[PDB]
Amino acid sequence: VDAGFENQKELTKMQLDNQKEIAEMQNETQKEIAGIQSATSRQNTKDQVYAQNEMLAYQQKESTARVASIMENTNLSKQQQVSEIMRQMLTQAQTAGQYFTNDQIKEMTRKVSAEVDLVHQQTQNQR
Amino acid sequence: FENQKELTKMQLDNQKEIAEMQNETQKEIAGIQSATSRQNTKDQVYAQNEMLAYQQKESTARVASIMENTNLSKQQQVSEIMRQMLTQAQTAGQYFTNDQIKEMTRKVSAEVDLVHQQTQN
Amino acid sequence: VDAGFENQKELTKMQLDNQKEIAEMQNETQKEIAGIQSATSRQNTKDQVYAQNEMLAYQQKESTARVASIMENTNLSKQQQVSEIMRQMLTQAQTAGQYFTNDQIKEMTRKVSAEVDLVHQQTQNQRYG
Amino acid sequence: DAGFENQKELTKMQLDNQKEIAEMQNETQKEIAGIQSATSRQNTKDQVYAQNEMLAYQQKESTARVASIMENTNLSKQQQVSEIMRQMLTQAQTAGQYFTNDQIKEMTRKVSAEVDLVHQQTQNQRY
Amino acid sequence: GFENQKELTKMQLDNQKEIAEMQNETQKEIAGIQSATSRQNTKDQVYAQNEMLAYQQKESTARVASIMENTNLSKQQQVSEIMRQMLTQAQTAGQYFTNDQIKEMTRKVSAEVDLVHQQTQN
Amino acid sequence: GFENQKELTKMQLDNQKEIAEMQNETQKEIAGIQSATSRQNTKDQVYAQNEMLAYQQKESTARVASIMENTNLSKQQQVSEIMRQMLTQAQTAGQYFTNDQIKEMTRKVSAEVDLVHQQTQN
Amino acid sequence: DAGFENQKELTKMQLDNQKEIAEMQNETQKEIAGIQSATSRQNTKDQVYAQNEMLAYQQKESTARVASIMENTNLSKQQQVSEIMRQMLTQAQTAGQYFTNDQIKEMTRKVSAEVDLVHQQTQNQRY
Amino acid sequence: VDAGFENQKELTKMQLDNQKEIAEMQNETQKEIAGIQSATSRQNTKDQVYAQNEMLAYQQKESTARVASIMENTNLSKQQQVSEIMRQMLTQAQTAGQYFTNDQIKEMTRKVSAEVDLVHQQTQNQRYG
Amino acid sequence: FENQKELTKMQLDNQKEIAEMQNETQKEIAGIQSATSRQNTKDQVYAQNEMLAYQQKESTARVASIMENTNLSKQQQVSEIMRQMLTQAQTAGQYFTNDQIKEMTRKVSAEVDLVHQQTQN
Amino acid sequence: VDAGFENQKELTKMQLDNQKEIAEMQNETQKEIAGIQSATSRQNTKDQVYAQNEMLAYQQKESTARVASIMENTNLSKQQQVSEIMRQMLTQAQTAGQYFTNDQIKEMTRKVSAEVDLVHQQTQNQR
Repeated sequence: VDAGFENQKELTKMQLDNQKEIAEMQNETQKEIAGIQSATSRQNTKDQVYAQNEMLAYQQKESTARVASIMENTNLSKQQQVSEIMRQMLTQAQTAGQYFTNDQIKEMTRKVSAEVDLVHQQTQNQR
Repeated sequence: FENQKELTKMQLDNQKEIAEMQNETQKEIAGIQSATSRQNTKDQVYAQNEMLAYQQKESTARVASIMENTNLSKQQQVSEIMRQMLTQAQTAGQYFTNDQIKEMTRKVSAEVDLVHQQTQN
Repeated sequence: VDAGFENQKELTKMQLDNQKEIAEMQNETQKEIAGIQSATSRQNTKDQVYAQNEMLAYQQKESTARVASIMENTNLSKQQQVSEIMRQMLTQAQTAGQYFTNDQIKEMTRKVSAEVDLVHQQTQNQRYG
Repeated sequence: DAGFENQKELTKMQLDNQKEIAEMQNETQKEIAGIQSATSRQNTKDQVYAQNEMLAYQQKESTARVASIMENTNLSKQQQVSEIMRQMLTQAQTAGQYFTNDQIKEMTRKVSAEVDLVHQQTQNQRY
Repeated sequence: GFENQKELTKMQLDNQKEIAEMQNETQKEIAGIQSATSRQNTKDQVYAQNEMLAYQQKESTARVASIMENTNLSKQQQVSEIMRQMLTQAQTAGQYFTNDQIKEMTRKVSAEVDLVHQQTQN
Repeated sequence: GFENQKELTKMQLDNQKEIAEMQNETQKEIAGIQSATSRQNTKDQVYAQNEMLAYQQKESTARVASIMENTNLSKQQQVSEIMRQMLTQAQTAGQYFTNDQIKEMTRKVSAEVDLVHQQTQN
Repeated sequence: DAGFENQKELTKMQLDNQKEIAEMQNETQKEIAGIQSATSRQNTKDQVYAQNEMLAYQQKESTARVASIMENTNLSKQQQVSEIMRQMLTQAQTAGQYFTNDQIKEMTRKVSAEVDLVHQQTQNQRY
Repeated sequence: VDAGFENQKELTKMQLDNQKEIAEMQNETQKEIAGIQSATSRQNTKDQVYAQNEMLAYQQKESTARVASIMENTNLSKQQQVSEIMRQMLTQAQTAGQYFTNDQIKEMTRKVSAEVDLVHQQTQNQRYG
Repeated sequence: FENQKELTKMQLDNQKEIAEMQNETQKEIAGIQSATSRQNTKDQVYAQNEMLAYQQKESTARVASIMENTNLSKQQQVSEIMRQMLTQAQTAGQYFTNDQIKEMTRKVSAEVDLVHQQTQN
Repeated sequence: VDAGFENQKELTKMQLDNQKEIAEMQNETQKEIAGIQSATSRQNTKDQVYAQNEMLAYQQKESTARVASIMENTNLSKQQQVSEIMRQMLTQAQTAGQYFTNDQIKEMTRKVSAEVDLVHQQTQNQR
């Protein structure tokens, strides 16, 4: 029952328990630090995303409103196409009319010239 | 066995004291780093956060305006329909006008002959 | 009071205090480095956000101005809707008018035609006399 | 050698202490990693939340825009036809304007002649 | 003899510290290098935004004055829409009275057709 | 005796390795955790862009067809500008001839003034 | 104790070796840091080059835009005045349209009466 | 061949090879971890650039279409310049015409005035008879 | 003194061999990291690089168009000047027309009296 | 001249030179690695900035062109303001004219009514 070696087995035990307690303290410190880091990272993220989340409800209502308006633009476009077709038909009638008006202009020109000769001869005859 | 246990105990109490103050320093430094991170983040998001409310009431105003454009568009669709009908009537009228133009041309021609023969006299 | 133990307690203390003073100087170096780092990071961020913070007030009064203009656009749009409705009624009246006018055009054509016959007649009477 | 058993035993105390220390350091590293992972996942979800929430709105607005764009295309085609009709009306009208230029000149001669007649009348009535 | 334990030990202990001192000094100089670098990078990075700030501000002020004038114009356009609504109502009533006139004038043209015909028939 | 040096040494040597083995295994598990996390973050991040891709593509295709029709319309508008240039030249010559007519018609109105006056004077 | 001098000397060999090693490791850390610094500076300059080169262009374009914006403001004021003038023209025209409505009705009575006259003429000429 | 040296050469080799095999296993762990990291980073980036690469071809034909439209806008703008020049000439002719027309307006005013006198005269002659 | 120097020499040759293969591994791992960084960067800049040329010829087209807008604007300034002059002439004409409107009103009034007295007869 | 201690001073020297050579090898390795990192970082940066630099010359010419166009818009705006003033004056003249036209419309209405009475009495008198 060796007293000197039991003494060595008290010394050694003191050293190893010192080592272990230290290792635990360092581990506790590291976990504590990671907790601080994680909480800071989370708080930074929440702070960053605040703006975009609030804006979010507003952006959704604007988009829904825009959809209704865009669909009405699509309908206006369909009506405008119908209007274009009708107006094409009016333009075709007006084109034919301008040609007939052209023929008439020439006839009216001959008439004016003849009236010129008439007024000339009246003027001679009064003179 | 007491003096040697004591040489030991001083070695270990030192070791432990170094480790405590090392850990202490590590926690301090993370404290500084956290405080700096939080503060930078705040200063960064300051502007977007300050613009929030302006952007919101501007968006709401825009919603009201867009809805009024939707209403104007519906009225315009109706107007296109009214104008479609007016245009059909005007096209038929242009065709009748075409015939009138031709009769009027014959009339003008005939008036030319009668001016002519008026001019001898 | 045995010489060995006390003299190697001396020897041991020399080492324990050298390692403690080494560790203290190390910690001091760590905290200083961290201070320099933090100050750098802060000054960086301030320098980064200067412009956006500066533009803030301008952006706000411009936004408020735009709101007033948008609301007036809304009001104008309402007035235009009323104008569209009145103009629809005018157009409807004008369409009916164009139809009545179409019939008038045909009657006038008949008239011109009859006047042509009259002019030919006058011409022929002039020739005949 | 029942004696060296003792020297071995202190040594066994030393190795076991070493490994339970190492194992606790390992479990610590693992726990830290898991904290960091949960934090990173949470940050990401908080970050992508807004864009994910706008998705459906953006898609339905895009579908509305596609329909409108296609109707604009149809209108563009009708307008091309209208431009063509109108090129022809313009052609007819240019020809008419040239015939009208000749008519303007003849009508001017007529007005001139009427001036001569009115002058003669005035002269006859004055003396 | 022991005193020379106390010389060897000192030599070891002090070499330890002088080494640690050189190492700390190195750490600090490296940090200073990195800090200076980081600060200068930031200056280089923010130069352009800072130099554009004043232009952006005065442009924003100009835009504000313009936006306010557009607001005033919109109010004037609203009043104009109102005046024009009244003109359009009056024109609609005018078109209805005109519709009746068109019908009477047609009747007149028809009767004139009969007159011209009868004048040629005799 | 020495053989038991060769037992103590082995016990130390093998404890060394079993410790190193537990440590490597820990390293690998940590890396796997980080990798999985990183990959899943990326999936979460790219979800929306990926889900919008198809809408963006078909919208782009629609826009292309529309842009091409605008190009065709622009060509038609150019031709229209040309036709209208010719009409405008003709109208300018017409305005010059009309200018002369205006002067003659004024002379006529003046003479008619003298006629009406002389008719009232007697 | 000229003997322990020897034991000291091996020890001196050991400390000096330790420090020249440490010093070379230090100079190495410094050199690495300087490489990293020059690299970071170069990257930054290469990065900001484009924006710095666009600066002057953006500024002069902004000055041009300011001048244009201010002229738009002046035009807006003139247009406000034009809207006002035109409100008044429109007012005058609305009043005119009401007087014209009464005129339209009287002219209709006249046309009607002329129809009665033409009819009577036709009747007299027919029988 | 002395027992001490050889037996502690044995003892020493046990340690040197334990530390070499420890280091080898460590390196192996390092390289594996690095492989996993690299594969993760690559797969991440691919996953990140998928969309932009997908949109590439669409963006290119849209850009080419826009180029054709812009060039046609350029051509149209040239035609509009020519139209502006012709219309300037028409406007100049119309301005001269408005001035001649102004004088005609004044002469017509004089005429109406004279006609008023004539109508009063006719009225008075009707009363007088 | 040879056997002990040899126990030593084996210890140190081991030490050195571990260090060589440790360094070797470090260089290998940096090789992997570099290759991964270069490859990611390439894949990242692929799209912007592929769009480069399209963006350039589109920009050039835009330059030509903008320059034509500048020319059209100059012509429009001239047109505004022509229209300014036409407008002044039209305003003077409107004033002369105003006087004519008033004479024509007096004339119409006088014609009213003469219609009246024509109606007894 | 102690041979055994000179022997210790050959052993020790071998150990310390081993240590030093190793430290140098590790340093050389670390510098090599930093060289690899720096070159990769530089190549990544150049690759990244390629696009924006090329674009840069094109962006500068577009901006210069835009400046010329914006300045011409400013000039057009000044002319349009002059045009607005002239048109205000025309609108004022036209407003006065519409009022005079209003008075005339009333007079014309009285005249038409009187012509109605006249045509009525002619129709009675032919009957």
